[PDB]
Amino acid sequence: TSVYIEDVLHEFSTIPGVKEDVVEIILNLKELVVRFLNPSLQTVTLLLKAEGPKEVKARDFLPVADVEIMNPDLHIATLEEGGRLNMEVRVDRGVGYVPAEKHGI
Amino acid sequence: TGRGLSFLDLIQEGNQGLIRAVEKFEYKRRFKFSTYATWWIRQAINRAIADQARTIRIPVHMVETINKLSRTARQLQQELGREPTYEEIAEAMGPGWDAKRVEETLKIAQEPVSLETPIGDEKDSFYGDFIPDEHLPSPVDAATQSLLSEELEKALSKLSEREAMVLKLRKGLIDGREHTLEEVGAFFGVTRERIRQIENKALRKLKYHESRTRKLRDFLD
Amino acid sequence: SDPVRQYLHEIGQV
Amino acid sequence: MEIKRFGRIREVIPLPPLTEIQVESYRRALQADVPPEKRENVGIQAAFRETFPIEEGLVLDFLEYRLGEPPFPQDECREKDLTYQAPLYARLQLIHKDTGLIKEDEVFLGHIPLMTEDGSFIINGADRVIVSQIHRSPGVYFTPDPARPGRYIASIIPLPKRGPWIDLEVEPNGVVSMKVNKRKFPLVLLLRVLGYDQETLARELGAYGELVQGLMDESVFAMRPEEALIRLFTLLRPGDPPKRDKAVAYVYGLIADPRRYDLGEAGRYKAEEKLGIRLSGRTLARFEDGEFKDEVFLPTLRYLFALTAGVPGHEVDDIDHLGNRRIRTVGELMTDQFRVGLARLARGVRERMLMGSEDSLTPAKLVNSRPLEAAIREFFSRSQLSQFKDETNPLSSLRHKRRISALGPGGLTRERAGFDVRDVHRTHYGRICPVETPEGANIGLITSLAAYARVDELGFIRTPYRRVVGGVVTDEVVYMTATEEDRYTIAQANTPLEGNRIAAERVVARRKGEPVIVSPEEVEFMDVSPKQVFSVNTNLIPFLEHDDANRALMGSNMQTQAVPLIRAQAPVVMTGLEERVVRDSLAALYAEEDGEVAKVDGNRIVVRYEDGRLVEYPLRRFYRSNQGTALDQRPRVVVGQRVRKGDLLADGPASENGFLALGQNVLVAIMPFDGYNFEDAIVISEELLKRDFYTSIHIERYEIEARDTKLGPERITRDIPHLSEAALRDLDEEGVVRIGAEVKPGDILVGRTSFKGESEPTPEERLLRSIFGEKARDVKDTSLRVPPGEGGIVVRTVRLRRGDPGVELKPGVREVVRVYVAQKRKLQVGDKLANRHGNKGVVAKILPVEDMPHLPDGTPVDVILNPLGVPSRMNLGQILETHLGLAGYFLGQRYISPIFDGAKEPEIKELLAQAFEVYFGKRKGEGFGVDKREVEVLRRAEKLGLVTPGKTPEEQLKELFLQGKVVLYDGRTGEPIEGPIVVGQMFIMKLYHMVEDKMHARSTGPYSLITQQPLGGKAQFGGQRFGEMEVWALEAYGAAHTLQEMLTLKSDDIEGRNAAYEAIIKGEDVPEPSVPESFRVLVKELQALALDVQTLDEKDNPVDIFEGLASK
Amino acid sequence: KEVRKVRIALASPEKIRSWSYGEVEKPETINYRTLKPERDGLFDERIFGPIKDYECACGKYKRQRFEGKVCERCGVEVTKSIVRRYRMGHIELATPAAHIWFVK
Amino acid sequence: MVQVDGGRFATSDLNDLYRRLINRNNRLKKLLAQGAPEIIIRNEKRMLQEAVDALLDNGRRGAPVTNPGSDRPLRSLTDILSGKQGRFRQNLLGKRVDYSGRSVIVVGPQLKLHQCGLPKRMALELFKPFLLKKMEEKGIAPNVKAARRMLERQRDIK
DNA sequence: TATAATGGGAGCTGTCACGGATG
DNA sequence: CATCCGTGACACCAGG
Ligand SMILES: [Mg+2]
Ligand SMILES: [Mg+2]
Ligand SMILES: [Zn+2]
Repeated sequence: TSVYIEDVLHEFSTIPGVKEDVVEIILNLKELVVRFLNPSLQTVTLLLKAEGPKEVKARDFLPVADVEIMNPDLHIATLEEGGRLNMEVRVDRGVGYVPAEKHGI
Repeated sequence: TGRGLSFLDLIQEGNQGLIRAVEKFEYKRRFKFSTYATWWIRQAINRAIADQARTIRIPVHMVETINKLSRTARQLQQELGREPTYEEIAEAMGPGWDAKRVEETLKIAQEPVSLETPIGDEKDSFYGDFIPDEHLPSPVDAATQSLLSEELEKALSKLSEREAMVLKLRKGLIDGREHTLEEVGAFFGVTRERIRQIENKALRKLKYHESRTRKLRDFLD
Repeated sequence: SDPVRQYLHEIGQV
Repeated sequence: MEIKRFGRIREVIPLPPLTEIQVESYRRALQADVPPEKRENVGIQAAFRETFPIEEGLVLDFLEYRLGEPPFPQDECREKDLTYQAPLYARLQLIHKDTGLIKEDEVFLGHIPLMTEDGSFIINGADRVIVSQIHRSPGVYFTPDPARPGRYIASIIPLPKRGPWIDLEVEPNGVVSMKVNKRKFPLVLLLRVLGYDQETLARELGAYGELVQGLMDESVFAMRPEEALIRLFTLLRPGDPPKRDKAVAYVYGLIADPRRYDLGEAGRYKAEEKLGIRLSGRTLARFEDGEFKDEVFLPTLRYLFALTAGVPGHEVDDIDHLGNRRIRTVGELMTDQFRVGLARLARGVRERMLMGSEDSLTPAKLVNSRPLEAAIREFFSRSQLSQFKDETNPLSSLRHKRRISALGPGGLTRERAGFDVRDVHRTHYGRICPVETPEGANIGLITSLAAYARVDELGFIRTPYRRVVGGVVTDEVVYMTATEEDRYTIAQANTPLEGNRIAAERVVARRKGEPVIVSPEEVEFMDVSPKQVFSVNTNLIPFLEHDDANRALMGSNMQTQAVPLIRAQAPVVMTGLEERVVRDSLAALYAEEDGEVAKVDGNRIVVRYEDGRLVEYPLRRFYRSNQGTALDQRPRVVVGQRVRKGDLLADGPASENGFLALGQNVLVAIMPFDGYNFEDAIVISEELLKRDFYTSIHIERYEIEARDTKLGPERITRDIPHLSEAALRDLDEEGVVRIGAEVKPGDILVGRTSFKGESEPTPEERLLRSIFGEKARDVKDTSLRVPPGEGGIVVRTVRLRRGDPGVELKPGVREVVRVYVAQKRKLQVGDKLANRHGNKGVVAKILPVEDMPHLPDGTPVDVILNPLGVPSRMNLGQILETHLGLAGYFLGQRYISPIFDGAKEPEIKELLAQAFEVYFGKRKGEGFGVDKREVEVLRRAEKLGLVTPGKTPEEQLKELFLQGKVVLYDGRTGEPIEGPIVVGQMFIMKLYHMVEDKMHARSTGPYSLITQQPLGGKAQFGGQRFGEMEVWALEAYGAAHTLQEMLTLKSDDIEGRNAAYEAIIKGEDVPEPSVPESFRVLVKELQALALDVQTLDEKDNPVDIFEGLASK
Repeated sequence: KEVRKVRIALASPEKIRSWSYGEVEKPETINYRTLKPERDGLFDERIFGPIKDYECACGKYKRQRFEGKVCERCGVEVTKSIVRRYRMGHIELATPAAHIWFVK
Repeated sequence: MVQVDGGRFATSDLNDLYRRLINRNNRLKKLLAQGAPEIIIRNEKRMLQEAVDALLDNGRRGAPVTNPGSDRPLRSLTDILSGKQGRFRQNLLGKRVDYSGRSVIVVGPQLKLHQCGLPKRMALELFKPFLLKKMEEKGIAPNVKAARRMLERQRDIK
């Protein structure tokens, strides 16, 4: 439901060393399946930190207790030499389809 | 031609110069008439161009200065391969000319544009059609002024007749202008100190009523 | 028809 | 995925460079890469040679010119609102005839705009496109006289604004008349002035019956050339003193002056070819050895007499023939304006040359470049053909560059063009597209250049054909004009060949456009491809052979309006042209040489070529187009990838892996839906929004200026009066909104304060000040706020100031600020979709996925198109596109079906059979039989005669699938649609007409100066126009009071509108209106015409509508 | 009184001078420095009316109390500025000129 | 003679036609004050008559008067009244009006024959004074001015 | 203020009907 | 009592 990236002010940005623009990065993150094990859990803030030449996938998210990533092969970004990606994504519990213009989280 | 006046206007101004040359000629000098006439003819044509070719009339000395500025900029571009900046023109103009003076001279010589200037390829739009009228008040402005006067009367009725009338006379809501303490005091028959004291207490009661009801704050923007 | 033509004609008389 | 290609025609030649009509023409006009001594007498070089030398005394001759380098690059010009231009110097020399003194200098003549790589300009920061102009080719024509059948008019036409039209006619009295500048006079006079004696005319024209006697006038032969010359000068100049050196001058300037009169090189050629003569220059006569020598008049009169008599080999001319209509490309138009500016410069030169120093005159002191500069600046900024570039998508720009207008300077005035100019002439085959043209007033007047078509050096449009000798089709390709094409029997590009030989006893061909069945022995040429008949946009319409031309027109024109989507897809069914359109439009970024990709970034791609060099390609990222659509490039390679020459490196806007991607491949069902797709409306699925289909990025530019005032400076500040911290939250320290903020209507983008006027406080103001004890501030809030119904995310802020390096604004302006607001627009109710076959429709309803019709395996459809749109429109192509799109949905492949030579029904049905196997054997293996609802739908289909009675469920379902139809379940009930429904993949675009830009409303707002009526237009917060016909509606209804409201209280009754607003906000009923201000304006404007208009009462006593305010 | 008819007729020179509030003697529009209307020009406040409500040009009278007063220093009446839409001027010709409507 | 936002001036053609008239008239009065011969006074009177012609109906007789550096005829008093753009047809028999808007149409099959679907953001502005009054009737705002200020910004609307 | 100077210069290319002028 | 000629008029909204 929300994404922060360091040195990124808005969605219409690029990151040096990263092939994907922020629009494509958010489109990729839209496919992230996140299972909560605890019933009374509502929000999780996944932290991703990566650098160097690598194809950052969904596994690279730092693990949180009682949280599993169901599609760990999901591509996130294609970083090259010197490209750094530092993200904080937020996953919430919810029902139905809620566009960004209605929740603004 | 081309300098702002019709061919026939130029001809008539030259004819006026020719009349002057006739009345100023001296045949003893053995010069033919054309030599002395051409001077006054050129003079009259140039004076006419300077005096008439601008919708916003500019004095003849200022027209001379603006033409000098144009010619200086033209020579500077002919030597620079580009249009000069304000500073280069100020350089080439001599002492007393800075960049700000060049900018002010160019601004002061801007000719107006036609309100009937075409907009678009179809013949149904004028440049004037997009200029909003700023003078006449809007419906919102008039309604807000009316509600302001009504709320001011509502706030002045909470005073006594004398203090409300004192404020109305001191601010101009009665006869336009603002009266002095001596005039209001001689009109109510008290001392100017007394009229000032009752004006003060009227303002104080108005401040109290306004702090209580807040019925006049939104009009202050 | 053409006022310039007319004036240049009147001028050619004197 | 696999891309199966249909079609049997072999494309011998590829499409030429599609923007060559622009780039090549401007190159030829400039000759910038040609050393001066090698330049041809064409373009601006020819303009220079025409103007110079300048005589009278002194002489100023022209040596050469040169074009320097642009002072700023193209992007910097786009940002600083500059013009992409090159400096223009000309080396001139001054010569005194007597003194012999020769002074030489290189004079600077201003700048000339340069054409960018893709064939467009940059005029004051805005990309522009000079549109080619079609017009009547110069030359000598012979047309039938409309009044008199047996008589004919001979017309002599030079280039536009390069000489007068001349008419030759056989009058009812027998004499041959000539019309010049609207003056009919006997041609015999001019013939005598040319030196023609009765001997020569009698031996030249006597053979044609008694016509030559109409040319026999004794009072003309009685006088020698000089007397007849002065006679004609008197007949052409009433009043002007017929001096000898005046008559010679006028006649030379009218008939033999190459610097005043000029046929084109095309007019020269056509005169030579038509009259069977040879010309020396580009005029109708010459001044040789002191006397006038004829060039064209005698041959023209000879041909006219031969046409009137009936001599064989003389026919009238079809002036709509594309052999008599030619194109004026960018180079010719710009050159004409250059020539005009040069003539004005020469007038000024002579002016300064008559009264100067006569010795202290250099070329610099004689040349004022301004008249030239203006003449160019006027052409690129205020010409009918200097159009604001349409760069909605790359195809829009390419199409704009390939346009052909009959309008423009020297062109047709609209409302005056008949059917002939607008008709599809037979000679348009292969040259001008017969489909792509606007619907409306401009129909047939704006056209598009065909795909294979080329404009030759003379200006005529040429089309290619293969040579055919003895039934063998060579690979020699000949580009013909229409006049040349009319000589041959040309076969159709689909005639069957056994590899190089015509393999049909009877072949279809054209003879002067006429269709004819001939034998291979008669075939002289053959078409190159069907593609050569249509434009580029029309060529992108698959199954074009199945669409009526009226909807093909719409499908063609609407691709121009497709918005680049963030997830754009190439069509499942392509025509085989989607790649050249991306490549020629400079949309994508390709590899210059073979090599290895070193670095891949979101902003740049560095490649190491076989030469060892490290070339960096920057990527244009999120740039704003002329129409606000986002033009961004995205890298399609990765580090370490080997690439060859011409391989894709970055996809541009509306490009998917180098294919033209103007829309989305959606899954459509063709069925009614509860009236929500009534009358072309479309129903879409919310899933399209969930996966961001039809989502586009749009950027808007906002601009503000702080200037010096008579009342104090405007300053861009955060210190805006009477505003809270909530109002200044996202404003930085200098007052400009911060990059990244979310701005909504009402939010401030740039803070600005302006000093107020005198503002004499009314007594209410003074008393309010005293009650609240706060001084009235000296400045007021004039900040730039977000307009109603706009907003988004700030992505850029630009600030230029006076006193900053490299910056200089227009006089008075202290500073300029620009703010760029980007928004991500999802598809919403009211946005316009369309396919390539002319099926357009506005999205009327977005249902949730569970309400959408779905396939038996649970797959919901994406779009629901109404079948009633097909039959009346006759655009069955979209139907076929759907059927094939169905197969490719389950086979996982796209297709290439070229126009007129592509996928036929049996091959589509083969693919559909394979798809049905993929679609149904899967289910039969997963452990499920045929469903009960499927059985009921099969019963209904058996009733409909769609499936054979007796077969198994699988057999009948396969038969339906081969017909392109499937069983469909109503998502609201689970019951099936009673019949099988057409379902398949269709390519659908989101056009530029989005309701987000069009919804507008107004209670009250700004009014006009003179009329005191509401302004017009959304941008001005204006009111809708209640025109004459709306008034007629209200009158016909009898709504007297509603109409009076429209005429008084709502528009220009000042007292009335003020009182009405006050009454409404007070809960009171509106007052009776008073006189509208525009009637007072009418009365005063009539008084200004010396007309007394008097409002009277029933006693005929004057009534004062001005309330005494204008009576002394 | 209610408007019931609208008559239109030719206007005499005397009628036109009856309309006029002052002859426009100069071709000037506004001063190039002060941006205020020139004297005897096409925008003169002395002829056509005040630019600001109840305020003369020079500024000696600036309230509604003065109404109909003509300033002695500048010659501008104190009325509503709206009258600049209603008050005709005139130009006295040195030689009569034909109304082209009644000629062509 | 109005000052546009940019601080520059825009003006009507009637001013230039009147200036032509006044210049020629004054030059005629001066040429008569002095003893100008017949040819000159005749030329002046002809030019004065054609000036009046250009003012009243430009282009009606002879070449139409234009401004310097332009082929566009100046807009005279006859042009102001006549045509699709004249006073009658453009401003008197039909006007631009307040309390009006426009937008894209879309089928609503659920509507009853006497109904249409009007967007909220349109109806707010179209009915804005009514909305201010009703907002004051309820507790939504103290007065009309406060309600208008509350509707000014989109984020302030509840 | 003085040698003599003495008549311009573009124009650029509907379609019909109607009422008035001329011939 | 004809022909010739000068002068009218030539859809609406939208954006421009
Ligand atoms: Mg200096
Ligand atoms: Mg319009
Ligand atoms: Zn005064």
